Amino acid sequence: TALVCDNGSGLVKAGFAGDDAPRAVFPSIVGRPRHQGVMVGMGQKDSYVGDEAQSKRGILTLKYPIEHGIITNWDDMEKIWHHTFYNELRVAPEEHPTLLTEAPLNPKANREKMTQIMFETFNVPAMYVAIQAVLSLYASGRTTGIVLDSGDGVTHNVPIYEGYALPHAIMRLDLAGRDLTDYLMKILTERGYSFVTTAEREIVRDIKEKLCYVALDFENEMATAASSSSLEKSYELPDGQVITIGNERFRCPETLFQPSFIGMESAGIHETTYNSIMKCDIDIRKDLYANNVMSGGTTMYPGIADRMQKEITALAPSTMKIKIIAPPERKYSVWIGGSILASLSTFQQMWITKQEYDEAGPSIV
Amino acid sequence: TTALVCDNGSGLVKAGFAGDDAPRAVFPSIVGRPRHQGVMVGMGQKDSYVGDEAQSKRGILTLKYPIEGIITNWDDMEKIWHHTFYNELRVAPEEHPTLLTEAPLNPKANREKMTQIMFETFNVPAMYVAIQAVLSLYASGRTTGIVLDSGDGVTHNVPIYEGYALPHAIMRLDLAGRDLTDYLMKILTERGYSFVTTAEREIVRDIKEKLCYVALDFENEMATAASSSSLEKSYELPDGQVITIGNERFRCPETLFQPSFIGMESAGIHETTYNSIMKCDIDIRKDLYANNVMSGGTTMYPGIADRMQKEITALAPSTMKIKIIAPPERKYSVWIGGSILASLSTFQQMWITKQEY
Amino acid sequence: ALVCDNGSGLVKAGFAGDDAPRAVFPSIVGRPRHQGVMVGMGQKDSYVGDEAQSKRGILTLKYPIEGIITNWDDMEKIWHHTFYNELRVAPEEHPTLLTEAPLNPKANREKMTQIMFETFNVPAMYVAIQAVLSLYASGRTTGIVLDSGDGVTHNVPIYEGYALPHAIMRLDLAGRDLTDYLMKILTERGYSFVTTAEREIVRDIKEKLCYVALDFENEMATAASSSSLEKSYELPDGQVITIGNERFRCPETLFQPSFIGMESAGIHETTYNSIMKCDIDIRKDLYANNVMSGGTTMYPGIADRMQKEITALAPSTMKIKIIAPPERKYSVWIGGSILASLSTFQQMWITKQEYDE
Repeated sequence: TALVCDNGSGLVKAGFAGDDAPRAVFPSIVGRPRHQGVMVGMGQKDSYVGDEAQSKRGILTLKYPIEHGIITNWDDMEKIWHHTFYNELRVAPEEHPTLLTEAPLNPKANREKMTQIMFETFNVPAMYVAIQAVLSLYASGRTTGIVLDSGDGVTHNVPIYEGYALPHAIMRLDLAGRDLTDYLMKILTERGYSFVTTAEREIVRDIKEKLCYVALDFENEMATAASSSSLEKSYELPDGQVITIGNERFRCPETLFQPSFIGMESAGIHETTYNSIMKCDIDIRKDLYANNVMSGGTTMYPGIADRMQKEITALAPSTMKIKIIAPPERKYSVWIGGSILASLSTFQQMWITKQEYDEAGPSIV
Repeated sequence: TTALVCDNGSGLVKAGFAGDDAPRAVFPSIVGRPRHQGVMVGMGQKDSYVGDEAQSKRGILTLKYPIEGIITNWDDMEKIWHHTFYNELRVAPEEHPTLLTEAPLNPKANREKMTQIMFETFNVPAMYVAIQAVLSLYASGRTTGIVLDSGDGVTHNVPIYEGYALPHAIMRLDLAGRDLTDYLMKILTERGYSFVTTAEREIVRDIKEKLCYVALDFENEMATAASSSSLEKSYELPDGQVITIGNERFRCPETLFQPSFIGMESAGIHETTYNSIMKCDIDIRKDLYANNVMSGGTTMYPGIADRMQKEITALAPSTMKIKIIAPPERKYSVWIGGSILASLSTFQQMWITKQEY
Repeated sequence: ALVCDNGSGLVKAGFAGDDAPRAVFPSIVGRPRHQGVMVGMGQKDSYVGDEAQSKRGILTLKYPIEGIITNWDDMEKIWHHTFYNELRVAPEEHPTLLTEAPLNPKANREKMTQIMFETFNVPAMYVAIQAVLSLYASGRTTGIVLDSGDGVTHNVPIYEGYALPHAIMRLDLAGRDLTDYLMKILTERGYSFVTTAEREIVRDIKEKLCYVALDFENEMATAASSSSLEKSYELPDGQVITIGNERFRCPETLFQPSFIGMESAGIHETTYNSIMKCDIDIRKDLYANNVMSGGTTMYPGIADRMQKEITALAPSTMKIKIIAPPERKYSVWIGGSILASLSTFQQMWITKQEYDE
């Protein structure tokens, strides 16, 4: 078949057209040496990518080619695709049409660079670049809906109508899956104990993906912390230090509603949905209010939907009913709807071919 | 009578009286409680000891530091605090108002029990317990700013405005002074040395005071050290041999910014400073950025100020005046604040007297 | 006397006599995170213009003026900042002129009349509609205006030194939205501009690169054909942008509000539509004399393009002339200073005694 890729800022999901579950999901990690040298038993490898880089640490810088939804480093991104084809999917690029996905606001310079490389460094027989929030809406079973794709580096509000993104309302706030982790670390160190230690990244994001929740009411909750141990959730770190975390458990994911909790100045995701849905025509605003879908990584947290709804209930005039659809698959949707779309028959004449590239070049994308 | 002030951290207590500008009893807040039956090479055998003699006792008494930036062990704290008003300060509690400082985030449960003990086990006629770095900014002569308070155990950022450190933005980092010594210790160990016991460890910490520095740029420094001898700063070890050290000198305290050298990823002292200034709201930021203030035993490190001038500017949008203020007094400024503040006539009616309690 | 031009973004002040405005600054005030009362301690007034931009609060950045002044406290605050901060004069001594937006509420003028005489104690105040003045910088009493400052574009008809409300067409566009559009499109060529410091870089780019191309379609094609529209600009830090189609996309926004996503008609549609609302015969003088003012008429090409559309929209025998001064950006003040200097007609200057009454 053909291949599909969600290149995250820190999670690349890959596979084919026609499967409902991603064939390969590795972090977008690029590991480069802190000095040329070796590790005993291995030699000097070209670079690191993904799990391999991460699960060792020591010897490397551990960068990322994508930040905030946009591709910033390019050489590294190519190294990752090299690790997606032969290394993850066990294929040669030239045999298999590839689909990769971009951020809703993604620069035309970025897209030209991407479709360039795919037909030069890789030489794939057909490619597509698709659009993160929009594909998630396809996986969400809808032509139309303002989606809230909070990946790893950003949320993205996008008023999709009839299978099209409306650009002038496409909001994006620079606080998400990543900024939310490091904040959870420092706040446990504020509390009690040295929550500082390199591996404790992955430890204190595992905490993030479980014990955290978006409190439905911060004012009630910060006080409830001081009333009852109810909120306190314990966690055995691998060393056996049964710790317990309390108000900070929310005080972290709440950053999306109050950006002041990390340090962005912007008003929060409720208001960024409201202020985009306003940049739409008064008419398409109702459907947006009925098909509002959360997507990506940072949408995981207990409460994040109802919190949104409540918030947009304050923000909405009395009549307008807000309806948030939390997807079961949410961290994968952008892959899912890509595959299914790429297998939809007619779409065979809706790829970018090697041929129209050797003719039109990057300017087709 | 006059009031007393006693600042507590994970390492050095400072005790004294109000009025004086300089702390009286600075000692290791170390107790030593008997491990088993053992006899000193000197003294016979006796119970728990606080201070320098406990360091010389090391193998007969188990040695605790009662404060890990928060009071962990309650009896041990009291053990010191008797040794303070009595063996150090040479006075009695009943005559004497006393101020104890504290590390900012201190849980309510600690504070309630702290009030109890000193009115009861000790019986001071009135007392106060007070937020450390606010008293540093005060000893710094300021209504505002942000202290980076870092010493033997815990490191802090307090964005202060008009009396208050912004609570939610008081950033803590538990990488501080012991973390630095035990790194500097491990480096030299790898090279073929080994301390462990008592004297040699302390020697390694003295080395930290004399040879160590944080350089502005770690990659240009990483280079020059490994290139040419300029940095090769010697020391005369108590056996005889000169340990020459060039790279390790700056390498050791770099753990404040790049903590990953020991193995720590949570946000470095610089990044914590950017994010406390941000973790507030938005206008007061300037006179936080322009009054980054250093206090505590660790901020003693040379070069550290020039480096933060880089380290904040890098992230802070161009038109913010970054200025790092660091007092010469710095290791005691929480006491120096606390004396003057205790002595304040204006503050008399805030001495919680033994009747209200 | 003085002249002090006020609006949703920029405020120009000086004396009657001078050719060019003495002080020009942003109408931004900050209002506190709620410490204090309206009458009580603390800086209600706070921070105006650059001082408020530099930090941004907390003291939340209330622009008071949307052409129409929404809330009168913040205007008082600016007017303090003008006479006392910007000019450094004595308001009691120096009769002030202030410049009002056509379709200001009459009650809004009453409050302007009051705050001047009461809090500022100015001996006499005058107030004049920004449009007729825009024509007095072009030497006329009569004519159709397209003012396009930083806030709201303005299609104002004038007969014999008076504006005709029934035609005065607003468009919620100018200057600001014009840069915040430019930010979205620079993003397409990598340059996601984001900070306020970057919006100051971006605003220089508007003036240097962005220009009202005579036609939209023939222009699009030349861009797509050939690089000649594209021109590199070096960013102050060291970088260089290149911009092509986008260069004219950015001013085109006046003619096409669908670009930003606004339900409102382009300046060509509104200019005309205001003149149709004019008297069937006076229309001739107005058409014959269109005067166009503001930071967003500074755009090169704008006069000929306006003239092209109005000729294609007005009858074959319609004698139209557009007028923009080379000093157009400031014209409300230049028009104002002439009036404020007109010492013979003087009794227009309603005094403190013509207010004691």
